[PDB]
Amino acid sequence: TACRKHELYVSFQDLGWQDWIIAPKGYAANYCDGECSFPLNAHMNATNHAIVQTLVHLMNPEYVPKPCCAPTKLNAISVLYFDDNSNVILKKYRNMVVRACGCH
Amino acid sequence: TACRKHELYVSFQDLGWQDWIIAPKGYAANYCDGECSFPLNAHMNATNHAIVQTLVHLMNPEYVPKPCCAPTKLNAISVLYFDDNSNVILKKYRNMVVRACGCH
Ligand SMILES: *[C@@H]1O[C@H](CO)[C@@H](O[C@@H]2O[C@H](CO)[C@@H](O)[C@H](O)[C@H]2NC(C)=O)[C@H](O)[C@H]1NC(C)=O
Ligand SMILES: *[C@@H]1O[C@H](CO)[C@@H](O)[C@H](O)[C@H]1NC(C)=O
Repeated sequence: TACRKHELYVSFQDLGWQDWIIAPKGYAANYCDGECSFPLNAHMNATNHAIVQTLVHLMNPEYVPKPCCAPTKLNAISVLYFDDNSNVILKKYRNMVVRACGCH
Repeated sequence: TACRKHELYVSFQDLGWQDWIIAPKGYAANYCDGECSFPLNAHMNATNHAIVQTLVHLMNPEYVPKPCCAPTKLNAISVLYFDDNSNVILKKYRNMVVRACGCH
């Protein structure tokens, strides 16, 4: 139940890109989920702010929430698509895949 | 209800660090709160992944969650403190003050 990367597959049909695209038909976009709480490492899975916010939340849970599980590393995906002039284009889409999660 | 920066003043005395922390006696540590949903405001600086995730969540709310409202721009603060051996240390702690929030 800790802050971690979960598997998620996105087909290009879900984006309505299916008719445009040749390869791939989808990709593993993945997602960050989990409770953000101690232990926390400021050189691994948390920021200094996230450590301080966890402390404030423990003292006053009413008004300040816990930090949240978000990406630390994102990868690009390369897509091969057709255009109207029947050109074959290779486009790199940055910040598209989740590699590692952390508390922010 | 939308993702934004909320003001929060962190005083070291309520944290219980007043003895060993010389300067400052507190600081404006702010926090991120709110829903990451469409419309995604340009200030959010949402990644391509966050956009896809808010879209995937809208189709299957059951399994895939909304992306995180987290800090996009942090500031460092200098802390003057007493070491465990009574030495006076002047450390710059990075990622300490939230300047701006966003979705990822
Ligand atoms: C942040 O990273 C640390 C270690 O780098 C993770 O530490 C583990 O915490 C879990 C939960 O208590 C335990 O199973 C292990 O005993 C811990 N290892 C160490 C070396 O302390 C920690 O879970 C991570 N935090 C989050 C929110 O993901
Ligand atoms: C800035 O704003 C938009 C829309 O929310 C986003 O898609 C883009 O990636 C952001 N740019 C940077 C440089 O963070």
